[PDB]
Amino acid sequence: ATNLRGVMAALLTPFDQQQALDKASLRRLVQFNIQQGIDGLYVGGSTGEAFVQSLSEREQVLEIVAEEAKGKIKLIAHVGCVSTAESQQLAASAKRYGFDAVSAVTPFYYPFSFEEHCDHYRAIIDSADGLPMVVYNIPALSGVKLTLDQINTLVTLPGVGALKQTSGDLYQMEQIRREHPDLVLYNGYDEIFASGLLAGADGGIGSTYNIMGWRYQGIVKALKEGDIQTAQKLQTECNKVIDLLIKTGVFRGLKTVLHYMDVVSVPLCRKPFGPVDEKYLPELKALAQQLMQER
Amino acid sequence: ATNLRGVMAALLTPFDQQQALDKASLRRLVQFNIQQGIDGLYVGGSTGEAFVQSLSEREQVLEIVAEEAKGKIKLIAHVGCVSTAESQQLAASAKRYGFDAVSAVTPFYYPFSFEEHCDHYRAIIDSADGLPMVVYNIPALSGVKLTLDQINTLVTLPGVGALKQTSGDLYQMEQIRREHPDLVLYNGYDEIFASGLLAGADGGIGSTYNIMGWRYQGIVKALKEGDIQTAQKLQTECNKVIDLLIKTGVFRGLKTVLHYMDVVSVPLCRKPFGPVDEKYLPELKALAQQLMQER
Amino acid sequence: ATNLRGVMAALLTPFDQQQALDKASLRRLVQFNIQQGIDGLYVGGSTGEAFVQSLSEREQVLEIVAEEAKGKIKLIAHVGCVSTAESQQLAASAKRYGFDAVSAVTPFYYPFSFEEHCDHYRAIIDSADGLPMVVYNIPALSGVKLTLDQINTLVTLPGVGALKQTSGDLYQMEQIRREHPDLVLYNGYDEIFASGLLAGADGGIGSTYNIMGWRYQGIVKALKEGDIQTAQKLQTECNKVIDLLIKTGVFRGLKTVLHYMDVVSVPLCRKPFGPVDEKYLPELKALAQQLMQER
Amino acid sequence: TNLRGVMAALLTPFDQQQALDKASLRRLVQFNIQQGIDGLYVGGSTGEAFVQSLSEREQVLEIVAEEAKGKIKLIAHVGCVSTAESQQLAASAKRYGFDAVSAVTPFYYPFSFEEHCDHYRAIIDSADGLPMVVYNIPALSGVKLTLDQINTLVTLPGVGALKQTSGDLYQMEQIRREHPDLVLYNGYDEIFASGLLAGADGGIGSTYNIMGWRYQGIVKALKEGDIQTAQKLQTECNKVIDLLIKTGVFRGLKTVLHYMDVVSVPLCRKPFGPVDEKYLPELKALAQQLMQER
Repeated sequence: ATNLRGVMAALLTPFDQQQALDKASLRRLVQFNIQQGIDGLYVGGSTGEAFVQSLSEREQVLEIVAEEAKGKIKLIAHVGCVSTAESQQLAASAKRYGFDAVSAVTPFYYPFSFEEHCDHYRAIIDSADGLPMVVYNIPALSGVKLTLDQINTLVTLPGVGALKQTSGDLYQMEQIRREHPDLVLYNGYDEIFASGLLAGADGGIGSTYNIMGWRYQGIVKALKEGDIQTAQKLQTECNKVIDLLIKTGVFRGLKTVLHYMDVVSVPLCRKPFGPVDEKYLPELKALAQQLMQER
Repeated sequence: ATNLRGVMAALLTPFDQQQALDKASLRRLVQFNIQQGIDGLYVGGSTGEAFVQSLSEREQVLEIVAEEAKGKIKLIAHVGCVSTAESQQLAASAKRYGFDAVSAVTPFYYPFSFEEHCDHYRAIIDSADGLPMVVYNIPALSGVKLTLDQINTLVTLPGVGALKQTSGDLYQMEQIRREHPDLVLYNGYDEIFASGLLAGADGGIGSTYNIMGWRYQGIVKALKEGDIQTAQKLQTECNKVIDLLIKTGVFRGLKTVLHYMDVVSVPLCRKPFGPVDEKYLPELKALAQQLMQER
Repeated sequence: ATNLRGVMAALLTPFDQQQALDKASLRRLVQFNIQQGIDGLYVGGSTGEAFVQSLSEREQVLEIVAEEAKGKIKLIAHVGCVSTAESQQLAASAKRYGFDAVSAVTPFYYPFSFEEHCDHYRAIIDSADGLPMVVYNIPALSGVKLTLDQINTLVTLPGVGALKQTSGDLYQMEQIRREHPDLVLYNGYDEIFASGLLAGADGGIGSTYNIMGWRYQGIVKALKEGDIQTAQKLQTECNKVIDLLIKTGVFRGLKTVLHYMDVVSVPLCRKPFGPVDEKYLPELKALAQQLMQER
Repeated sequence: TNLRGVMAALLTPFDQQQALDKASLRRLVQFNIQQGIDGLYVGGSTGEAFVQSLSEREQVLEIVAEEAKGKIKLIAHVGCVSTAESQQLAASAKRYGFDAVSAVTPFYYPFSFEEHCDHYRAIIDSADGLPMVVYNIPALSGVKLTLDQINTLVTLPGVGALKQTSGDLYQMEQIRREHPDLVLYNGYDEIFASGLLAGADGGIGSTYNIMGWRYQGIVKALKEGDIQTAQKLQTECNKVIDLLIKTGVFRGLKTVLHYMDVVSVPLCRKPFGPVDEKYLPELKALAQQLMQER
């Protein structure tokens, strides 16, 4: 659990024209993130298109990322599946590969009781064989709505070392910080990062950090130095980008920017995601050029 | 020979004590359904625990069910995955095994545009090579809320032969029947089956048909003969059972009933589903005895 | 008719060009409903535009409708307001005017505990001085989402004699009938009337009954006689009308049809409701003619 | 001269028979002024307006103006579901000398967005020059507006501000980015510091009645770049809000105000019930702590 606090990018999974893993672009993207100063990578989560990959495909990505980055930056393996046994297989693999921590989204589609969710985390923690667990709360995508008391119980389970909080409820963010002063608490919605840190988060995990992670590190520094205006300006600039990416489709817009930066060979997401509408390419090319000039 | 209208059980997947497929119990369950007069089986859907199975495990179940039932009753293979490519693999297997139709839940977890959903169905229909597609609308589990205009577009795509409507909105059920007089329209919530037929459904697919399918066939017969009192009485009896299964957990309560009926050897669902609370066993054993006396 | 069961129109409130009550048109509408063979009127509910009327305006309508219909058909006074004291004033007026029952929507806007809801009903029942209470459950408009156990507690409060169930959940409709075999249970969504009766409602209250109440009485008779086909055909015709009224705006579309039927002098609703888009007048006039010819 | 600032959403004190307690209303207005509040928002949810008649709401507007006009800013929430009723209140607010009017999106019945716009235009007409504060509170009204709809509302002729009772701080930043000079009040007290950081330039809140100075302290701390002080103050506000949500907010606030010798009888109007007596020790202890701090 060596310090898990920080700004960590939710890594994308590059694919080739036939939708297979593009290993060389994966390695390039890991190195690009390290080069840009990110504190760590969250691998195999929503942003990595894990839910449109098989288990073996997810392991393959975890293995390659560890080869490229173990020892250089922190690595968190998102091993969550609806199935507990599948999540356990991935957690055992993350341990074999040398990750620093594992994480799992609350299992979705079928409704499960809170006790069932707790037992699922406990089983995954057991298979992780010592790697701390990062509980992942993302009600918008999972459809699982936890109460504060439920979140408190999950984060206090033996073996849990952090919470990735993908919720826009900043009253709840403050309540979680108040109940757990030492908890590693990652803000999950990039578009509210500055407000999330002010409410109590102490870092973040996000998809847009792959192209402008230094802006989020800039907001952490600005808030630490009491430079409110610089923090607001950086968040505003991040939000102009996020508005565009929500229009284009976020993962595919990010991959398109990284393709214009010569990091990702083919900017496609796996079906059923479609391609980026060509009407957005002028904006995406201009953003890539701007970000390359900036840093 | 090609009629998909009717009362079709959503098949459960029996597991052994190690959570692996119990083939002998799967075969016994297929035969049990055929013996109760079911019109067909919907295989590999929610009820079959498809979302906690691998693709190979799903194909294994499809293959075994076709060995046991092809030619005896209608067989619909639910081949839907979040991934379009995985769904295409299962659609081609369903055609090789001789299923009568395929079906796919709207892809979930990630938000997809309506056009993305339409292209996902078109791709699966291409891979089903002749087997009609049953569009599957289940907003409560998938999180995908389609408008009536969107449902109308989906059910008119070339190659779509039916709609499994797991919605309790019976105004929408009537509107779909009025716009598509010839559409095979399956009521998906067993607890409103009689009302759903009255609103316009011409059959149903449901999990509880595994243990009392003859009651739903009885409701169809009663409404056809104008016997409202018998239809209401049968629906009331089904709802007394559904109330219990919602308290126990539906799939595991059904597997438990089937275990007492000597069909399923071990009644467990896959983790994260937990076991049935022992406090409910008296009622489940009594229900198994009552249903056996009725059949 | 020594009970409250039946088909009761939710009465509209006609206004003149200045948006003040049009007494002559209100009397014509009450008589028009009686001529259709309606069993009663539900007055001062959503459909009478009560929530854009003052307490004295609501009282005025109650007084006039009792003058016109007391002793001819059943009269239920919806007296509900957010305030308990205001609801009590209208309940006392309804008793003085000779209504057969009072009714109150669950108080809305502010969240109230279930105990507070129960106390609100008890206080209104005290002021109603013997008139039975019709609990009114309409989650879509009120924002109040009651559980089945809470509905069961409300309908068994002392002095409660019926439930107006404006919910499209027909599983809950059947559960309420199963728990309360003798309860007067009105189906609230006109577009699912036939299915609501099949699920357990024993009558209905609806806005569209003002222009075609004989159709809903026809559905009750058809189901009683086991003529499923006629019930379905009548429900389909009602739903073709409801589809139109939802496009035009329901209260104003209904008022416009009644204007073409020579009942309502000026078909306006009160701001913020706007007027009917002129493009819909031909369809509304054609409908009035169709209904007048059908009678 | 502007409407930016920290404004308390005023409570309406009642006597034991649920009628307006005028003397307690006047004491509460002066108590807010003494706390350094910038203005009062009168006749909104917090004032129990939706369980008051039009005449009762006018009466409160009149008394508050008598007590505070010319001392602090006054915003009259005149919204009703009915447009004509809202117009009557707007005309009264102008007669009494309020600085602005405000109206919640009409609720209960679903209205089209054009109908909402026409409702605000009619109220603005009757307000006869007073600026309109659009009030977006989806959790209570049930009206869910898109960002484009909010942009259209805040740019209607005569609109001068938006009370944003939404915890979506991405939308808060988007509104600030689209309208740099808009008066934008944070509506959820428990996220005030984060709301100002996202773009709000003030706030309107029910809890300001008992600790308004803490919210002014957060505004000052952020302006001076003292993040830790802002966070510590928000944390203290949230420990209080956690309690008030357990006790019931309006009645808990009135009970604290009663222990502060401001409100004679702390009841809310039915259907609100009384404060569970198990919570009185905590409420009295809070009143004592606030008076000592203050």
